[PDB]
Amino acid sequence: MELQPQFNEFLANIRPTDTQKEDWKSGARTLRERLKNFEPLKEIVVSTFLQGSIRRSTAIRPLGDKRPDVDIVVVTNLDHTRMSPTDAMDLFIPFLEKYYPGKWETQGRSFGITLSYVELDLVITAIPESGAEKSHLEQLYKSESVLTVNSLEEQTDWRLNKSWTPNTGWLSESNSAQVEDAPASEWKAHPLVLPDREKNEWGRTHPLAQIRWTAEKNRLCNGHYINLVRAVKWWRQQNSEDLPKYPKGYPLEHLIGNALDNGTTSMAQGLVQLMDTFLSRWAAIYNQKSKPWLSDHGVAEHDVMARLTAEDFCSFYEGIASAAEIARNALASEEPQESAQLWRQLFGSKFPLPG
Ligand code: NA
Repeated sequence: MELQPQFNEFLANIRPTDTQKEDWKSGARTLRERLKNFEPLKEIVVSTFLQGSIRRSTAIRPLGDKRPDVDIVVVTNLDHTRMSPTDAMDLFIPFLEKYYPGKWETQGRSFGITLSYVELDLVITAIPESGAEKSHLEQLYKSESVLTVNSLEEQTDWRLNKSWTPNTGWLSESNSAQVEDAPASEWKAHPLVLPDREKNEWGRTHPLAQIRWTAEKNRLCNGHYINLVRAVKWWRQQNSEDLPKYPKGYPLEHLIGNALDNGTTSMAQGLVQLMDTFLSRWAAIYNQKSKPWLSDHGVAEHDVMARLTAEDFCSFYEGIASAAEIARNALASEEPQESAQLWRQLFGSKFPLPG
């Protein structure tokens, strides 16, 4: 059976709690506000925005001593062609030393700030364009759709468009018309550049395209996509000893989004469909003992699975193959208790029994 109320309760159980949601909101709010008002950086800092699984509403509740994490991307106007990545990153060391002494560390492509209630990542980026194209891109990056403080789940009406404005419950004759994503010719081939200290160069990154694709795929799947990502992450967590360390995080989310068809009608149907499609689509790659290439949504030349090994991918494929038999039999069951017991064999005790 589909057991839609049971899946709703399960999802409520595996989402980040209200306390954790407020914690990441508070942390990001404070960090961005202190960045905004820091005089030594007001010339280079164009804007800031949120990225990460919590921003995309594809994150599950942290377990035990782990804390929620969000990334604050800092869009600057630095010239990446005339400044080394390390210099651009070190421009932000006085800020961290003033506001987060003893709690920040330098990482490969960002800074990591560790608070007791949240973990923050400060991502310094630059705009490669110049002139009118840079002006239009800055118009986009200063819009309310980019600056938003709400997660994807909290704003169904969100689009990647500089004309989009948030809605607080009610609005009528003013503007009840839904805007759409800006045409791809305005952003798709315009990624930001990001310092890489271990490679010592500026690489391309396009978080806005990733967020936009996530939101559109959730709309095309009637809001089931982010919840399916969460459910699969929870399944992986409950069976971590039987699964390889990777894929996890965004590569796992990307695999899920690739496997899932549009038009999903329920969580159970979506799970079975995405698992069957994953198994048939990558059966040849798996038999080759290889791994698939899957391009990043914003940088087509980047492979999301670049760091995944073929061995880990094939181990994960076998894990999905074992989970898919349980999922198919759970969906096919016509008894509520049997169906819920199979769903619980997949997901654990956070999935409830009807009675
Ligand atoms: Na798909």
